[PDB]
Amino acid sequence: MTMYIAFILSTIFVIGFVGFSSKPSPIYGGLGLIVSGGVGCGIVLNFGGSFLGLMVFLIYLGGMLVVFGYTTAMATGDWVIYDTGDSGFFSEEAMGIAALYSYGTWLVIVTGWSLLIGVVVIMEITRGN
Amino acid sequence: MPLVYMNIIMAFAIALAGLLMYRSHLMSSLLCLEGMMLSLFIMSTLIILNTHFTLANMMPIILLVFAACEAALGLSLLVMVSNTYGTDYVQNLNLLQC
Amino acid sequence: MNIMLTLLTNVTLASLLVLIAFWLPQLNAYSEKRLPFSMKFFLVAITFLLFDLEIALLLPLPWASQTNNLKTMLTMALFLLILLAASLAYEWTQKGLEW
Amino acid sequence: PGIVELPTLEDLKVQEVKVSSSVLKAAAHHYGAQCDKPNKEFMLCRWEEKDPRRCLEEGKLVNQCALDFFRQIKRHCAEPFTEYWTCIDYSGLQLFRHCRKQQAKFDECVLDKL
Amino acid sequence: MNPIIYTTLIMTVMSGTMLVMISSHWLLIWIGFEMNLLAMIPVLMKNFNPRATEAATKYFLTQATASMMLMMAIIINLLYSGQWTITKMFNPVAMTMMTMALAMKLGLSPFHFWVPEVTQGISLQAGLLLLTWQKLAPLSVLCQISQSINPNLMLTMAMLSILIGGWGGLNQTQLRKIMAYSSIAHMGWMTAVLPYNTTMTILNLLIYITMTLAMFMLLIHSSATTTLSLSHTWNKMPVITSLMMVTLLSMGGLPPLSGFMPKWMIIQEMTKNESIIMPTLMAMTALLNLYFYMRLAYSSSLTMFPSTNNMKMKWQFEHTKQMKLLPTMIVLSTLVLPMTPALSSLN
Amino acid sequence: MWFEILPGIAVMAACLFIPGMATAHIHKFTNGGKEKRVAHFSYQWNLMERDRRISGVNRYHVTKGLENID
Amino acid sequence: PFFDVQKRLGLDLDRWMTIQSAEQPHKIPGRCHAFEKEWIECAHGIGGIRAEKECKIEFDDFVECLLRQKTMKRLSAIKRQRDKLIKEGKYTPPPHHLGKEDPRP
Amino acid sequence: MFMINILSLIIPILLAVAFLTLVERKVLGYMQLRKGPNVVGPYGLLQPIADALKLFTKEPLRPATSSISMFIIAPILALSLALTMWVPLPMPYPLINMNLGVLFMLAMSSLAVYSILWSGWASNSKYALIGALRAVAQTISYEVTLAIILLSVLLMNGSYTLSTLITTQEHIWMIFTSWPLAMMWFISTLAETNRAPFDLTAGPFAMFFMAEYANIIMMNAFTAILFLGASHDPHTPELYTINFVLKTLALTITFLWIRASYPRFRYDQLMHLLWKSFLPLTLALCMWHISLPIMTASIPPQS
Amino acid sequence: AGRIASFLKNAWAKEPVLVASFAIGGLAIILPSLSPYTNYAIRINRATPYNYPVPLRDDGNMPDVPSHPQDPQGPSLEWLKNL
Amino acid sequence: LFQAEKDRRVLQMLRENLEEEAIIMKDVPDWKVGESVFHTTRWVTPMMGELYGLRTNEEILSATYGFIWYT
Ligand SMILES: CCCCCCCCCCCCCCCCC[C@@H](O)O[C@H](CO[C@H](O)CCCCCCCCCCCCCCC)COP(=O)(O)OCC[N+](C)(C)C
Ligand SMILES: CCCCCCCC/C=C\CCCCCCCC(=O)O[C@H](COC(=O)CCCCCCC/C=C/CCCCCCCC)COP(=O)(O)OCCN
Repeated sequence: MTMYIAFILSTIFVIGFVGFSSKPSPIYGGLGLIVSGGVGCGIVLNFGGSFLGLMVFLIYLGGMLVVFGYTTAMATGDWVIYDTGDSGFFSEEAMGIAALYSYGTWLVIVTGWSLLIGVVVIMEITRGN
Repeated sequence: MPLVYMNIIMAFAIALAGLLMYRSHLMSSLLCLEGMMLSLFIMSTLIILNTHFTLANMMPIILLVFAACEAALGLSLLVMVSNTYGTDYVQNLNLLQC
Repeated sequence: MNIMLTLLTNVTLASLLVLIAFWLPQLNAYSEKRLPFSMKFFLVAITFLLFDLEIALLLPLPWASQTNNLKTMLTMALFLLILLAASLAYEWTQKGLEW
Repeated sequence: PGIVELPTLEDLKVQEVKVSSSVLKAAAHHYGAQCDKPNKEFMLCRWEEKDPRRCLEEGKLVNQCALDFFRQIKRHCAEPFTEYWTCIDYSGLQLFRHCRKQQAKFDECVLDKL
Repeated sequence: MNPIIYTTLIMTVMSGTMLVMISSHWLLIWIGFEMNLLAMIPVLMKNFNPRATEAATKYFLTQATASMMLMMAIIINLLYSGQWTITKMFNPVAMTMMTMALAMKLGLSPFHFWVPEVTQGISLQAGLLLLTWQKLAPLSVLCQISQSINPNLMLTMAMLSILIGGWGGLNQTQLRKIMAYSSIAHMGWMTAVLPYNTTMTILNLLIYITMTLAMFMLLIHSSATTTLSLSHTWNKMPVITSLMMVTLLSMGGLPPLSGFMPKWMIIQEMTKNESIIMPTLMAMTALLNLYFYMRLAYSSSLTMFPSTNNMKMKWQFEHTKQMKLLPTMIVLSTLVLPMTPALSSLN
Repeated sequence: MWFEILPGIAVMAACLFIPGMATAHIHKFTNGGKEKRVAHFSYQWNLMERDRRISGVNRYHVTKGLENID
Repeated sequence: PFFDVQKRLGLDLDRWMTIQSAEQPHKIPGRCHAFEKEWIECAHGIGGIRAEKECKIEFDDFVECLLRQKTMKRLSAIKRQRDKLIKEGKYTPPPHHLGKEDPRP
Repeated sequence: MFMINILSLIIPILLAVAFLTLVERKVLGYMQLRKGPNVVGPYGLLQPIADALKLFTKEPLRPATSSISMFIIAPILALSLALTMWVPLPMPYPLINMNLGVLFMLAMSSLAVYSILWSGWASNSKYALIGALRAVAQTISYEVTLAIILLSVLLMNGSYTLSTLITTQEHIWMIFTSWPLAMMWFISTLAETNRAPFDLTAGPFAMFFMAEYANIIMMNAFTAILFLGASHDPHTPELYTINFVLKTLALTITFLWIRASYPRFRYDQLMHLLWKSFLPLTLALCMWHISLPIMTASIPPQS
Repeated sequence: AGRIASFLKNAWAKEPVLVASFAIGGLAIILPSLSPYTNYAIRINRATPYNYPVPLRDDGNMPDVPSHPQDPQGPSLEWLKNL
Repeated sequence: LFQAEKDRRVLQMLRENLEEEAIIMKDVPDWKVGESVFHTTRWVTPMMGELYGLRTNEEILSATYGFIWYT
């Protein structure tokens, strides 16, 4: 037991949320949120969620917080609850995620329509006049 | 219920409280919302992976997508508010009073 | 462990070599003597964010190709790409990609 | 709410198969061809009983069948099997496709002998 | 905006509400709420001005916070029971957080503060849509999970909503703020009967929606957003003022008007469950809503306020656009008391 | 002439030769003269764990041959 | 409120994702498949109220599988007593728990 | 011996980057009827060492008003990401064998823009901030099409594992299967690293320079692995290493050639290029490459 | 007839990228429904054994279920070898 | 063969843990050695902490994070 590494990861996550929850100098708040997102991604990756952790680290960090900082720039215990068996010759996470195209037709339809409406709504809101 | 889930929920509560404080900078409001969705993603992912709910692996991605879309909308709104005042201060939105 | 050690090594080497670069010329003594907020640049970032979300949706495609329900997955993947193209076309025709 | 029963340490003693995964992969096709009946009985009992404690004898039977299979290989086709599993062991993926020649030697040897 | 875009956004709002209403999976309910939230924002900003932008951003903030709380409640429920179906909540305060999220979505006290501001900022059509259609989905979810709710918290927030609406309506000269406080009080009346009978909640919702539609269409026809601006309507359209006064009396809960039907039934239902004090207090507090309705009626049609000279020119023109459903809405919000037992249709 | 560019390029080539080759040699030295075993999919990991236990020296690379079947 | 379109039309829009034991891809089982199966079978058609009073055993077993509070409590008690005896000095773990066992395939 | 492996990966890349500058100057000079540095050293071989020593012994001009925190952090992030993105690559065997290696590289490349943002915002100047905003917008714009092209190409590989790309191209290169995607990928990699014709924008400056040049070399190496598959024999990986290094050197020299051969775009011109020529073609070819294995019953194995 | 050809000829000039993209997308939509190898791909996906084949308990009334893998009855993969 | 070996190893580890619990809990008044926490008598797959709870830290780290940390 590496002194319950997940415990330290969770504590650092909470410390980061406390750090930018005071909201000092919103770029410093954003950087604290970047560190917190990195810590949470590390938590998910260490748990075993490689694909979902990489989704966090790519989408969240590289797109959403990047756009946040861009707009701001324009302005002024463990190891016990786990399993025993194996997964086969694949990862169950990848199979469940890829099931979105064979099982989740309804989810794909609603999410795609929502994203298209989001694009249209953004255009209308940012039209100005 | 292990301590990690409690830590994540405490993080979410801290983010929500910080959103409710409103020192200034509505951008910080959006930041608090995004911290809240990040905590939601992390804890939902941990719960789903742990119980081996294979079809539930869909849900976090969906959540992320939708939440990020919301952020975009919020950012747009912020710009227009700033586009009227030049700054994103909360107290500038005092025109409407109960 | 190995990935953590590799990241730690890379960060440590970069930090040490930056510090020595920043401190070697500091041992010798020398003289030691706005608003505009363009709106198109915001639309570029927002469009990038939306298209990145749709890419996130598209990502599980390499594993989606082994499901035995090939017709349905092909239909849904083509549907997602069609709506991505439709978003691009709508933003194009509404003068959203101009300078 | 009750006491869980576990078999004694003596009931779990069996002559174990002490060959590595490379040897097992090299012999796997003929092993499945020859040891099908005890393996199928064990797996049927395992999926129907849903209990490790109710399928202990069948594990001993499948171990015995594997040991007999390897004993026949050792008596008749030890050397070509040795080169075949050494080749399989070298590869980091343990791919069959890199030394079809050693596989052909081993397969013709076992076909001629047994 | 482009009429095609407006039609698409309205259809997206309605499709989000229908997705909430027809789905049995919590994630699909959250997705429907997200879709409705996304498509509602431009509708509030059809007329571009800083007031509408402020109202839209306030609404977006409140609704996004409510959605985050809803997701947290869903995830805690999943943690304590691996269920996604919308059923009994299966857990402690996870239900409390679900109730808080739905209360913020509906505008119940103590989360009532955003309703008057958003209603004042937006125009009359946007206010009509906001105060009528945006209540169906959260109320549907609450009706689905009604057996889970703790009666103490729900009844406390309902009584708070009634009290706050009654008191806050007394101080208003703007018509939109009056409508917002009326909505808050009516939602308070609606959610106090959820622990006992959801059919009564739905009946109150139908009656309130009819009355609100009639009131907003009458306000749009005589395009006034202020008490004094409304006081000039008699010099042009006295029949509009008379219909408005009758509708206001109906919204006050006076028998034999239609608006008396819900409260009556609700009170009746609450007496079957050995509850007396709360129905009494609710009636005595709705007296305040009646008072400010009656003040508006005094300023509208029972007295004739001074007019202006240019009004004469307005005498020579007729409304080009006519609302077809306005006559029906008035009759349904005024004269449907004798058809009360039809509530057995499980409306 | 143009071949005077070749020296520096050669240096680059040598610098780009070192990493990959090095890894291979290390993979030969740490994994007992064979290719390093890759473990995705959690079944190859089980195979490696079984190999580690059988050897008795707590190393997956050591291979127990038929000679150990008696 | 709830308009059960899926049952009227037989569409199955989102019922496939509601429970762990409903046709996972590649027949991958949930961690608590048996407990959830038992609890669902017991409570089918009984209704929520009678279901809540009468299927309490199966639901308690399902929750124990999901969160394992009792198992961790028992393990922690055993470990605490072991630590107490090993600090007092009257207990010595066998080589099996010290790393000196003979591992088996 | 994992520390030795990390060091033997990390040091030769830096040496390669130092010598790349000499090659870039030398290659360009001979392309312009002149020579590169040929005085400092036998053939300019000592020029990078003299450059490094002079840059490290030159005074650093700290803005005297900037945030020292981010001013120091930005080069750290740049170097860390540049050196980290080499870990996943298999030459033939990777330092770290990742299941989702390509996705990891995508995430790192997505992070790469924070250094630009922080350098611009800590520069304490409106004009440098405007330039940084332009650079960040261009980078995110082109990484969109990078990601789409990358997943379209990987649809024939069967996974995100980088090693499997060697097995996929054992008989034929990937360039023949899809050359248009390779063309757009090459242009997108040119535009990502702010290289001509897209180059619109003492110690820390050298740090950023080494980070950019290491990113250039890594991008060329990744392109060579992705589209020009080298045959790997398990019993002698040196042949694969030699072939991979030769192809990477050829691609880097091709970048130098393109820099030497063309004028530069305007900002709006490259924006239009991407958003109105690459994205539609990228989406169409993504649809084509989704449907193609299903039409031809040629789906890759791994799942 | 003539108007469509004129429009395509005008689009092939000064807008070739859009013409190529639309053609490729339309072909990607249309072709899979006409190819005969999509069923082959589905069958290939069906024949990939990811799980252990759990044996069936024999009752003497399954003439189509083999008792051993070498028995002739059961699904065959000769067609896949021929591919 | 792997399934049989897995079942045998898991059962043998559980037997060792039961023996150690019987030795340790001999003085605790209300303890019942090897008492199930479930009402059902059906076999339940043991957790990782049920097998490795009393064992040493290094092999706990192995069984928990070896596959995740193997690169
Ligand atoms: C009947 C109502 C029609 C009018 C009302 C429309 C209401 C809103 C529009 C959305 C409803 C469309 C119906 C789609 C429901 C999904 C379920 C159904 O389609 O079956 C699927 C069949 O998939 C079909 O391919 C669906 C194709 C239709 C979707 C493509 C276009 C959708 C656009 C609809 C509106 C979206 C926005 C507007 C775009 C113009 C499931 O596939 P299946 O293989 O059986 O089972 C998989 C499970 N397995 C693996 C265990 C076997
Ligand atoms: C449902 C099918 C989808 C699948 C294929 C498409 C996938 C991706 C392609 C679409 C991406 C989005 C494209 C957005 C289109 C916007 C068009 C537009 O508005 O631009 C017009 C120009 O667009 C047009 O020219 C109108 C249509 C032109 C032809 C479009 C294709 C129509 C059919 C052609 C091919 C038909 C099938 C192929 C057969 C050809 C023979 C092999 C103005 O250009 P500017 O840049 O503003 O110029 C100003 C500076 N001078």
